[PDB]
Amino acid sequence: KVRWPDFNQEAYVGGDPYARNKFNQVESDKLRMDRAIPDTRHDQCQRKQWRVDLPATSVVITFHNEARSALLRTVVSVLKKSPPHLIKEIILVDDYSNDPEDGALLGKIEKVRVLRNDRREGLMRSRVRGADAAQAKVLTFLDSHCECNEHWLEPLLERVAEDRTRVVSPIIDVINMDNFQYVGASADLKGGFDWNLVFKWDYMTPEQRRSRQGNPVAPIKTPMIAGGLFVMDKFYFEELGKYDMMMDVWGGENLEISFRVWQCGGSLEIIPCSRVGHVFRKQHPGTVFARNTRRAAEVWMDEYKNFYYAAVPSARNVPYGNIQSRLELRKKLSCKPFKWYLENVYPELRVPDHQDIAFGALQQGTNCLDTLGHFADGVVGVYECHNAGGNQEWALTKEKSVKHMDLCLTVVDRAPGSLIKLQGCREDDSRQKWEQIEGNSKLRHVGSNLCLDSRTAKSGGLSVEVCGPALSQQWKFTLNLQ
Amino acid sequence: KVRWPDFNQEAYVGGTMVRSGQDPYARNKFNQVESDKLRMDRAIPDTRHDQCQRKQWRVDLPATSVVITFHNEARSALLRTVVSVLKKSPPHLIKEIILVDDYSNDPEDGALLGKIEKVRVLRNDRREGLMRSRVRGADAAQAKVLTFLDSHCECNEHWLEPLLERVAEDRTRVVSPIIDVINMDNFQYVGASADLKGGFDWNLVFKWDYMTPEQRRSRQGNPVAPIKTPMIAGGLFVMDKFYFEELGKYDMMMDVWGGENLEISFRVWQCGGSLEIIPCSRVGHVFRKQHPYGSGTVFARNTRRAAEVWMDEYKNFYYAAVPSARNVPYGNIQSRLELRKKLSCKPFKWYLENVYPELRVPDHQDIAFGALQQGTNCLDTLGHFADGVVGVYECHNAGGNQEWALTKEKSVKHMDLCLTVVDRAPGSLIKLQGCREDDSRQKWEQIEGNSKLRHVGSNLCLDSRTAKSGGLSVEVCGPALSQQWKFTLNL
Amino acid sequence: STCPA
Amino acid sequence: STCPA
Ligand SMILES: O=c1ccn([C@@H]2O[C@H](COP(=O)(O)OP(=O)(O)O)[C@@H](O)[C@H]2O)c(=O)[nH]1
Ligand SMILES: O=c1ccn([C@@H]2O[C@H](COP(=O)(O)OP(=O)(O)O)[C@@H](O)[C@H]2O)c(=O)[nH]1
Ligand SMILES: CC(=O)N[C@@H]1[C@@H](O)[C@@H](O)[C@@H](CO)S[C@@H]1O
Ligand SMILES: CC(=O)N[C@@H]1[C@@H](O)[C@@H](O)[C@@H](CO)S[C@@H]1O
Ligand SMILES: [Mn+2]
Ligand SMILES: [Mn+2]
Repeated sequence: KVRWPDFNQEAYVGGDPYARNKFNQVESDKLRMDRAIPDTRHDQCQRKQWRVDLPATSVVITFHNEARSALLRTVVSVLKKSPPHLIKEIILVDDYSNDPEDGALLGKIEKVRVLRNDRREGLMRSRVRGADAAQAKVLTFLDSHCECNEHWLEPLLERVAEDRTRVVSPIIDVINMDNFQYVGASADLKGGFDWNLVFKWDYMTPEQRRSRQGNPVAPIKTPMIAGGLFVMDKFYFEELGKYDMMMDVWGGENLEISFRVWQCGGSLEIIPCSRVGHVFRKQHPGTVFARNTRRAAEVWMDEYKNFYYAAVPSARNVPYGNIQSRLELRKKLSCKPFKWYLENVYPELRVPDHQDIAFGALQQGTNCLDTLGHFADGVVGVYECHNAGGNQEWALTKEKSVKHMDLCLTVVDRAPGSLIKLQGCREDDSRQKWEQIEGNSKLRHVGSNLCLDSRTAKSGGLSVEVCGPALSQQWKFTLNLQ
Repeated sequence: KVRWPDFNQEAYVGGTMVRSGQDPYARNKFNQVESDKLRMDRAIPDTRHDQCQRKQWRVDLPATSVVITFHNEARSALLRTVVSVLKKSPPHLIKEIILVDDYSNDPEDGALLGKIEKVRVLRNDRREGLMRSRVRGADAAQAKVLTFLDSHCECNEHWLEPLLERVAEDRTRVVSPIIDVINMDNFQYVGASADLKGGFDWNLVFKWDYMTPEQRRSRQGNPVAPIKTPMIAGGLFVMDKFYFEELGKYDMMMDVWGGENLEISFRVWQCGGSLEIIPCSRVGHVFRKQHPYGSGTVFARNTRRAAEVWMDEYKNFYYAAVPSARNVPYGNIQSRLELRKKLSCKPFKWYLENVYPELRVPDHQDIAFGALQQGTNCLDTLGHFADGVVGVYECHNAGGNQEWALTKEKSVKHMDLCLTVVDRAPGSLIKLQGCREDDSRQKWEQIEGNSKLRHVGSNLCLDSRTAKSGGLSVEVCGPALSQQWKFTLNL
Repeated sequence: STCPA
Repeated sequence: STCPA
């Protein structure tokens, strides 16, 4: 069979609004299957004509107990907003949903092919199954709660058509989880991560931004892809080793593939003229977490994997499994080392020195150790921690020193209650020497009964105080090399 | 004439000590008692990078004429500066030390020092100030290379050679050491950060910028390399004497305290020269909070003179930041303009693009710019993005997530994001959204003498009272303080 | 879960 | 005053 507009949505959708999906189902269900949405594209994209000899794509959509209205809406958005000749097929992978009808019913729809899993396989395995079944030259992956925008597909396909090693993404617009409003996202963003290997959005550097001012809708190199939503050459996908097949249910997906692509001679792009709405939510409907992440880290990251473990030590304990093929795969492909990746692809990622004992932020509750924008001979303080690590960026060195940039925490005066000072690091300065104590929860001034203390913060700044059971003496680095 | 170690410091300093139980900070705005306790050649920590320390410095270098200018300086500090130069510098490189006494109450202060090897004392018979005094001293200078220092400095190990090395290779290079910190209270010699560049904001006030991580990283290879700086601190630099003269010395009409560092920095860069900080070069300097010797006028005057001559149109951005300055008379700038012509200097636009690109420059059509201030608080994205709420955060002039613009399209933008009136109901949270010119919900107007932000086509005002309860809101316009907003630059 | 752009 | 490094 049936044309999408002849499809009976009222009937299909017919069988606490946040309970089942962790988004507002009532609000979603009110919505027309082909509801209108704002054109969130740069003006320059609007004014643009496209090839036609573009390769068609096989759209792969994977799902597990998805809201019918949302699922349908994703599918119709694809159909309605994409030139038909470019849509070979839509492959629905039902990942062991309670109710098989959810997907089965959608099978009536033009170009829609539904694949059911007879047991829970997860997002990664499911995608592969779908990809495998795919007839087109080009693979497109989407989430099951997405909304495609105006001329979303062409700019994506254009790219991988020119160069098949390009792995490309649209700008992911925001669909509000509560009211289902379609909101235009920032185009000034790159993909990224911290050493805990948790995905995050980086802003572009002003340097970068400025250098684009010439062409603002140009592709954007990204060290990491969000993961849900991308476009990839089918053969290339297969060649590069599909997905890691032993990963399970929950995430880590974006992670592994992003490394692999870059390291093994490919590239990752965000494409601003390409706009796709996505329902972002706060929670899932925790160890696989660590598992999968581990599998990625162990295979790709080389020595730098340690920095991950440093950020997340509990993860050392989590068994991950057999990574033999994946290692062989890397060998076979003649992939670059992680060091290369960091240097060339993700240089803005702040990387500890190899000898550093500890690193990152110096946390005291929700508060962080902060330079207060002070420099040399300057006092030091606390500030609510913000993970933007700037004046909150610290290191515990092999020289036993607590350094920010080339500045060092300096015990100017041994008298308890005495304010410490920021001073140019000297290796031969004893006053600058610090040791971790009490299970890496405190900072003791080496050769003394003196402890780094925040009680004086409001009265002048961080002080040196006699070591004791006080909470103001509690300090924890975010990364520990222990 | 006497060798520096034979000089009787006790006798020299002793005349002028702090007495009774009087205030040691009074005369100098630094702790005189603590300064006077100090030996004339006191030991100080080697604050240099390890790499500098493991380095044989050439000595086949042009000698320098050290120019030191002073006005009612503390004897101990002055002597100490001079001996530091003599003791820490290879003699053959030290042609002379030129002491310019800028009409000090007591002429003996300087005159007495005249006994010392290579020390020449020049005494102004009226107060001329720092700029004019320097020129006098420079003029009197016999060496090929000029070195300028403050009168309360302490030279460090092998401080001079790296500086000279540079200007010897290339005479258009104007170079500085890293300026270590000498504590004004206890006189402790403190090693400064090497990760700093000179800089400024549109108010043309000097400030220390951190290097970009980009820059930092790219140096990892050689960490003690010269550092290009768009601006010099000013007190302490080294310059080719001929070049100094050629480029137009100093602006001779400037007064007491400027300002001068501003002008020279622009002039050097724009007119084909370069400005460097040199990490292997370390010189201690007594930083203080206040001057011992109108201040806001003289500063504004000189600053103006610089801006008017060098900055071209961009001068306006200065006046935008500091409107009171439009009123300050500066004087005749004819020669300086001619000078610029004659030298075939580049325009300010070039300077900004090539030398100081990290200086955040408003769009030519922006209505207002910079930070959005509410008392000591600033408008802040909280690191939020699109569909994100917005808030307040104590102002920090690091302008990042506090960087805002009021556009010609009547929009309040940060990056490519815009303050968006999602919901007209009073108490309603505003949202960060991708800027669209067509979008009426994104339209804002300044009111009540540029002290508020009214949502165009409404009785609604940007309001911070809800900051602690979810974020900045849109509230019905009224005489509340939470509705007070001021951009740092207005045009 | 992935965090909104 | 000049500001401290
Ligand atoms: O076992 C599973 C778990 C999830 N999913 C699907 O994989 C996609 C990934 O998005 P998800 O909502 O799980 O994560 P988020 O977008 O919050 O990062 C969704 O379409 C899910 O319906 C799946 O196919 N199998
Ligand atoms: O009318 C004056 C005022 C100051 N000075 C001298 O010039 C320098 C001015 O810089 P100052 O240390 O007074 O200010 P700061 O270094 O804090 O900017 C010092 O060496 C003073 O001794 C001078 O020669 N004539
Ligand atoms: C003066 C002041 O408010 N200082 C703050 C710092 O201490 C850090 O939190 C900075 C973030 O990188 S931000 C801000 O500059
Ligand atoms: C979470 C948070 O408040 N973050 C802060 C921001 O809101 C800005 O003040 C940044 C300065 O560029 S610094 C810091 O990241
Ligand atoms: Mn999703
Ligand atoms: Mn000074």
